[PDB]
Amino acid sequence: MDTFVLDTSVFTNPDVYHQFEEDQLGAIENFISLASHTNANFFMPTSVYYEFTKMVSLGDLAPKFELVVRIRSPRKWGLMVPAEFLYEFIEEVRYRINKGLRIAEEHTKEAGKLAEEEVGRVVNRLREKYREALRAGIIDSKEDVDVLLLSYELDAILVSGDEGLRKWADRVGIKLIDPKNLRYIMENL
Amino acid sequence: MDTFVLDTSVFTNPDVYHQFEEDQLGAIENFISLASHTNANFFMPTSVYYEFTKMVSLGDLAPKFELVVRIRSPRKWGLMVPAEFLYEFIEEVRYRINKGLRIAEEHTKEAGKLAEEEVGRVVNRLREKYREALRAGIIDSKEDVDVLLLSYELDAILVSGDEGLRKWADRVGIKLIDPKNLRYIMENL
Amino acid sequence: MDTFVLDTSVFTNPDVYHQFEEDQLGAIENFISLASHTNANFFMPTSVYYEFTKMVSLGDLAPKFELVVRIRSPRKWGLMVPAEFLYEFIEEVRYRINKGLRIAEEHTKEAGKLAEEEVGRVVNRLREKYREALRAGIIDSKEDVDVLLLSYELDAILVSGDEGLRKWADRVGIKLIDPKNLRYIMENL
Amino acid sequence: MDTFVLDTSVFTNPDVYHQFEEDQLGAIENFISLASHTNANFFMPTSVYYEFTKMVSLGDLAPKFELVVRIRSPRKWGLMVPAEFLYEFIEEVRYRINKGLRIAEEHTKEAGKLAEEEVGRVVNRLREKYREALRAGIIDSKEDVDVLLLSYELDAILVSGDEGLRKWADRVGIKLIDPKNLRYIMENL
Amino acid sequence: DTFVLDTSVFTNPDVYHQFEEDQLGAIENFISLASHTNANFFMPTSVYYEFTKMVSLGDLAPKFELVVRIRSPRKWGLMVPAEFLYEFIEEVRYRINKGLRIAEEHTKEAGKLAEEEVGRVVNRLREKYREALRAGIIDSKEDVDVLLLSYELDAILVSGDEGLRKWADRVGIKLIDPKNLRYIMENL
RNA sequence: AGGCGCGUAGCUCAGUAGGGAGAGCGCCGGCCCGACACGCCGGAGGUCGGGGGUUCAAGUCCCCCCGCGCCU
Ligand SMILES: [Mg+2]
Ligand SMILES: [Mg+2]
Ligand SMILES: [Mg+2]
Ligand SMILES: [Mg+2]
Repeated sequence: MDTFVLDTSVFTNPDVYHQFEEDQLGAIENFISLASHTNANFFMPTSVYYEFTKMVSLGDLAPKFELVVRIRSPRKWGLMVPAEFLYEFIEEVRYRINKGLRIAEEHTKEAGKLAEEEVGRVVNRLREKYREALRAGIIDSKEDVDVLLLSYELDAILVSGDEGLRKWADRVGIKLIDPKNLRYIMENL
Repeated sequence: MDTFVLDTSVFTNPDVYHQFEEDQLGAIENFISLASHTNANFFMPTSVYYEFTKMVSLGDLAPKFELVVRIRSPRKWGLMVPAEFLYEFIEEVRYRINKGLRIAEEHTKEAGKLAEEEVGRVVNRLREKYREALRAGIIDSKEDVDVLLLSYELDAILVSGDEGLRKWADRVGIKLIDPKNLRYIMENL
Repeated sequence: MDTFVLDTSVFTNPDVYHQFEEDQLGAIENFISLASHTNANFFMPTSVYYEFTKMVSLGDLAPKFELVVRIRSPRKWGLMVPAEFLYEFIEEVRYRINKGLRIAEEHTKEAGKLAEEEVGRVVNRLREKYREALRAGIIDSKEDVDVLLLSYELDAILVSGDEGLRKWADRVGIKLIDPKNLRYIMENL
Repeated sequence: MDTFVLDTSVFTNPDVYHQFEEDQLGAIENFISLASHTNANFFMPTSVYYEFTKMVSLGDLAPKFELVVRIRSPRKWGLMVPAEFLYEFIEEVRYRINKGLRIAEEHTKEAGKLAEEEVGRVVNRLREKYREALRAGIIDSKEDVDVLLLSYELDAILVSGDEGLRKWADRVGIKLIDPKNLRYIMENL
Repeated sequence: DTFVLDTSVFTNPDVYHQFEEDQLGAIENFISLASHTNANFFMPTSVYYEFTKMVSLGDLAPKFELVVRIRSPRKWGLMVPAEFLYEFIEEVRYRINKGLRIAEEHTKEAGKLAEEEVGRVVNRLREKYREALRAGIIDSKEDVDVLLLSYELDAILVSGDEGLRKWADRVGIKLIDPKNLRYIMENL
């Protein structure tokens, strides 16, 4: 009766998969072993599926995981989204673009007075700061769009460990859940 | 009747408005005089007009401009956009973000081998590279969305000296035009 | 009241445009002069316009052509075509694919017996046979699909000098016309 | 509850049926014996069954094969397809046709400087290159279209060793699964 | 699973040779087997009429109607695609032209023999007309009655004919092999 | 219907805990001879096949594309 759209952050972010076990290949295995007793459907987008399988390495786990989870792409030709989504997204992207320029300038001035020493450390700091400024708390990849559209079309409960995905998911129409509560709600059902 | 949607680039880009007259204000006056005798309608989004008035010294010409040209706002509440548009936009945004990160890394590495003096030239080059990498060939401001939605809603010919605006207007099916042929079109309509 | 989607062949095939004038750079001028008095709407796809302006040195006439004709791209995100248009198209392509392989083998055998000094004639014959066996009587380019969809969604009268496109336009229900009587139709409308 | 639409590649490709037994007849017999206990419905297009029976000699297997697998053709009279699918198919087909024409031109040149000796191996190389250039990675038959349409209509899990079929099925939103996992699914469901 | 029976199942010798080599024990064997298999057997009531006229069945009709079910398709609540009529019209026109050609050929061939061997010529014309206008196509209303009973019940059509399986495949209906009917019934 | 492997100077390759882009050869200067050469100083020689990603650092680690060969 209930459908759950899954994202790779469930099996990637440490804070969310610790419900089952304190190990990636143990938490995934425990999720597999008990999801077969749940009276619910599980759906994962196709793009995020191989994104997941290229991040984590599975042995005798891909067969069972494909058995319990139905991989399927959204039907991205009959789906429509409001024009207010585009406005907010483009304004947020423009706001975050200017912030990246400031960080780049600050790091190019900081490294401009070090005289060829510890420049690598400045680059390491710049990478983290720029990535956090540009790709944190927002939808950044087409995989997030795929998850959003699958949740929209299928009218399911989105289970995502991210933070920017939940914001836009609740923005459009999607019902969400706390990923820390998966092992309880999905066990009771 | 023929309806046109104007943009800032018509009076901003010199290559566009040189068909009227060499100087900006003279070209705008020529455009006003020609449009006062043309059997056609002209529109411009409210935010686009706001940025036009605060960028150009529109003195003694604002009354005539508001006379010939009608300033409107897109009705975003009753407008919907395809999902593939958002998909392509997000993919392009991610690609440009990666390009900007590469440019920032290159410029910070360059500035680390040049000591505390002459850093300003490196910063200026970093700005002129990052802005062109992240804002050329794509819709970046919320006024471009206003131009796109007003043209898509009024079924009007879009006039714009930009290149990303035309690129993303061909993606939705908006009638376009060459900005340098506008004058000859207005003298025969 | 009447919409006429145009194709490149109208200005490319000598027999089609001889109804206007004997020269390709004079027939277009006559068409623009006549279409300025016709009580009908004209349309050409964006890609078709790009291809037409690339194969013809449109100088001093492009403003006149854009004054009369409307350049617009189809909104293919909503249109649904029947599966029978795709099933009965895939078989034709596969049948033509096997024909090209036989032609290539025949020409390789024919070039292997002369063995010298005449490979150019064999190459030219292979080019012509391959082109006529895979690009004759069927829709091949993506511009033809653009014309088809623009005529379908606008419910317009297709005016194309092709035969491979006019045959598949009938398969959808598009009001086809004979391209050699465009001038008489325009002169009375 | 679950539905599986099979393709000929499941029993033809050695890398797929080796999970059953190292023998085509043995693999088919093992699949038939195992499918009699699983809680799933298997379907195959009629045009695909024709090709399957024309490539394998089934003795005492076809009566057993018809026991488990329900042969049925797609009901294509009421199955709309997206218009952008046709656009991608046309552009990719044109790309591959252009790629094969130059392959044929290269091979006729290579055979035109070798005399009447060793022409057969050149012809064989031309055949292999033409096949892999114009057929690999694309939908190239009406059997594949039947599998895709049947899977779309019944909302089933598409099983097929062909990768072009899966790649073009992902564009429509069909539940795709890895063929090599198929066996493990059957003893689990 | 539900099947749809036809006259050709019990009239064509190659079809009922699975049960017995006699068209009065094949039906008995089919009834005995169907009294054990877990399946539903349906046949249109317009098809059961032909099964009773062309075949004289006695002491077996009670068993048959006990183990088989008879119903007519509810054609008042059914729809047919519009391109079915196009294919049917084209095939009918082509077959009509072929039949006219055959009739002309058989008239010209007998116009040379004057009054001699006319009966054999007429018999040959009968056979040619039958095999050129009533083979490989739906011709009677008892064929549409089989097509619409499986289109509406989602059943596996069982028929020894060839013109039934050419148009049953054109509207997406399951198609069993008529010679294997005994085996699957044994396993179901 | 697929799986295995290779792409590094004028040619054929050695190249990895990621911390050089070189060589056996061809060979213009060189040594080497009264004398281009032999043993023997070395010029010159780059798309590490093309795009990206992760790292202070990529021929190396990770994905896509192109080309050349072996097994079904
Ligand atoms: Mg992701
Ligand atoms: Mg064309
Ligand atoms: Mg195939
Ligand atoms: Mg196939």
